[PDB]
Amino acid sequence: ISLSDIENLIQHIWEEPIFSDVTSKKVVVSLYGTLSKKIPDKFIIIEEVFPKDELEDIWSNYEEYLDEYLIFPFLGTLGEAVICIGYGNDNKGKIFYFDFDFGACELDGDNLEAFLEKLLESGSTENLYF
Amino acid sequence: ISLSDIENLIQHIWEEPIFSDVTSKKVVVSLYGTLSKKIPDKFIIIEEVFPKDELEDIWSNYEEYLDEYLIFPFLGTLGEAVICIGYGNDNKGKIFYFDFDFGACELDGDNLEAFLEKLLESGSTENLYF
Amino acid sequence: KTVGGRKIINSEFAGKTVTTKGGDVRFDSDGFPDFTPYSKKTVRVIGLTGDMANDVPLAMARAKITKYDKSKYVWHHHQDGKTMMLIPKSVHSVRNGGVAHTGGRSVIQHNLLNPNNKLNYSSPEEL
Amino acid sequence: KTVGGRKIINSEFAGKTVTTKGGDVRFDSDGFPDFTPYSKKTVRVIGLTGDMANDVPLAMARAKITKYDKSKYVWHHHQDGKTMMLIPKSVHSVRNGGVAHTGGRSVIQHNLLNPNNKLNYSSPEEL
Repeated sequence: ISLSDIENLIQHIWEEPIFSDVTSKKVVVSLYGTLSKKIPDKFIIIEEVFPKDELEDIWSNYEEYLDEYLIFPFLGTLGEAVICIGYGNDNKGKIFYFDFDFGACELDGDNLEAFLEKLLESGSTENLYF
Repeated sequence: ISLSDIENLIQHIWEEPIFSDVTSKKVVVSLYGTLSKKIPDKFIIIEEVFPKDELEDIWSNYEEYLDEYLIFPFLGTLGEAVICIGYGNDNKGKIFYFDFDFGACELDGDNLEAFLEKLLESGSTENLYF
Repeated sequence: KTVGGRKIINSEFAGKTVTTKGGDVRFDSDGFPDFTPYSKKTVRVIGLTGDMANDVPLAMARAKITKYDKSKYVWHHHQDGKTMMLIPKSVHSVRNGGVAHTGGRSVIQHNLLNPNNKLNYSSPEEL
Repeated sequence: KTVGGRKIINSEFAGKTVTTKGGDVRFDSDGFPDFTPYSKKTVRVIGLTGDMANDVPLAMARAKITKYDKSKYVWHHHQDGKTMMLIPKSVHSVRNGGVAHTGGRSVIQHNLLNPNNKLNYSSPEEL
């Protein structure tokens, strides 16, 4: 794997304000049809942006589980699920959900910008519909 | 509406053994992607085959709710949901789920035979997977 | 008068009384029918999901019965999302001359999508 | 050793002990880690769904705490589908040097699909 290439894919996540903002936001699972059929969660609470200076150690722990999906984890969540980014030719830059209970799921072809734009504040009272 | 045409669509449901069998069977909701995103139920328990001699009275009660979907109810379930059959040009013979909490949902283009073939016995211990 | 963005069925009768084959049914100010005059079992259940086949066994256990007459009764989810009620089909079910309506299955699912602005409806007394 | 038709993660260590950054973790005969030596709160909850954001508040209420150190701990769903456990990330989380594993979120969902043949695992004592 090219960690430099991984950094180029996710570098915007370390910039402010989004670096500090994103860990108070959440993914609206019902926006993603396949994900909504795969997991029970209605929202995925984002908890940690994995820091650049730890990616090598984090990948040394995750590589055996994720290298066949060609997705790289960069956000931690309230549980063990991780938000990942594709680095293969088919999935490059596409955002994925992964956990060890239900597996991997592409977020409908959204890239990083599209994924971030659709997040809600965790405390949002926005009315959501069926 | 042509009740004679409706009878022609559903007449096999009144034949034995399926007439008596079907009210111990259940729909596997996870076989139907859109339905699985629309309702929480994992299985739909079939409770009653609507009899031919009551369809006119039943439609007199349901027409105001279902005529715009062009679906006709013919199975009752454990709750208020009904299994319906399409009678419009677009949906003729296709099976639908309908309830007053979540609405109507086509069962992926299955006709009556395909729908019946995929039902499980309610007491089935068949191992089902994610 | 919506749940999950869907119009509450027959909500135009909120605060009014409608006739059914099994008797008059009053609709409350939110557009939900009041089936308390007809319920044979009104039971609080923790962990309702709106999945009928999952929820009915929980209600039956709290009701202390193992069988009921399915030709006569149907289980209703109260809009509180916490109570199940055993209601005659003659008032509850369109197929039997009852009144179409929206119930607690919708509210439970609405609240899962709206965790910071839940619809919190009061509960009937148990029976 | 499957749940929902998926291989239990690291089930090849069933009955064995594995090392993690936070200490040794024993895997039981079914392939599930035993986090009881590490749990700071082990609480029974009715109505778990496997939805983390829905289930954590229920566990916190039963644990009688309103906050926990999210940099240090993570809530674990026990395979009983009835218990939540507050576990150090150093044993629970791959990102922190813990051990990858399958937990009760999978079992809860498996049981919804297999209501006549549920996986019924025994519960740890509350803490």
